[PDB]
Amino acid sequence: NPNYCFAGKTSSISDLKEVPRKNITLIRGLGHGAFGEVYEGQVPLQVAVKTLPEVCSEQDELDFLMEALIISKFNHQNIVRCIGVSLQSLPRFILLEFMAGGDLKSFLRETRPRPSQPSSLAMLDLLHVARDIACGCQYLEENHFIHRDIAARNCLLTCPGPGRVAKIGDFGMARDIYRGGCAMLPVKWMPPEAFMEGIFTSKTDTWSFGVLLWEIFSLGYMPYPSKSNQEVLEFVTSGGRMDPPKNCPGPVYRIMTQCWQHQPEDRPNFAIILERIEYCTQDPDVINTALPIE
Ligand SMILES: C[C@@H](Oc1cc(-c2cnn(C3CCNCC3)c2)cnc1N)c1c(Cl)ccc(F)c1Cl
Repeated sequence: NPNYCFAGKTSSISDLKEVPRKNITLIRGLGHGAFGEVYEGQVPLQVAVKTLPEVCSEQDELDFLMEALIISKFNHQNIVRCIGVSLQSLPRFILLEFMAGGDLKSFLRETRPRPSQPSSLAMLDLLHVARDIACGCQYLEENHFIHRDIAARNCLLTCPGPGRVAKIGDFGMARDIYRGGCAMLPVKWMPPEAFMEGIFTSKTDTWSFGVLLWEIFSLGYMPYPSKSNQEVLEFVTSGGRMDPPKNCPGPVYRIMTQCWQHQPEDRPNFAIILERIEYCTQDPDVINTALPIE
């Protein structure tokens, strides 16, 4: 059985909190991802249940185990908690903190201000989401963990409404690399040295965070509109960068462009990103900027 090391500690399958299967009830499907389903469940403690298909390979089993180990070892408010696992019954379960707001990409697209919902979201709401995820990324950075796939689709919200907290929720790329296909690489979130040399550092996540920022302030658009993966690879390698999202304040766009510096040594670490986001939240001209109404 595989081991996992995070910070200054090694953990094993035996360290996962096994929840008796009898104590777990499935309530509803949540839109089941790639390999395996996700359910809202109860243990009463409300959870999201990630399932492993009973029809899977040996490597699928180990991948599922590793994902459980990875998430169970984090301790930060902006990373989704693992309640426990049910690995001794089939299908195997990982039990996560239930984030009623769903994933960030879907939330942004569904919560875009509209003539019907005129003030569904404001600039400060967006800055608070960015700050939350940046605080999660800083925790990973200071613990030497490279996420490799920072993107809106991999972030979750505790709730739809005003008190929402954003958290990093998926660690599948990090799990794969820990031990594939070109077409499955998130190239639109990757810096030049990552997709060219396969070099990953904390500054990898900085670049990806810049792309997340664009997703957030565009309110859920796909990065590099109209461009394919190869077109983006060539665009970005040649120095090309995205334009500001519609109505994006200059101070916010400036953070994106600093995250997208060609040389990793020229990009900010997450402490600096957090400082700059906090300064944007203080600037009335930023937070008084109206978001576009679809
Ligand atoms: C594995 C799965 O986990 C969760 C999904 C959800 C979720 C998905 N959809 N919804 C809807 C529930 C009804 N209201 C709208 C959101 C909630 C909540 N908490 C989770 N821990 C998940 C998904 Cl499905 C997508 C992105 C992620 F980063 C993660 Cl980590």
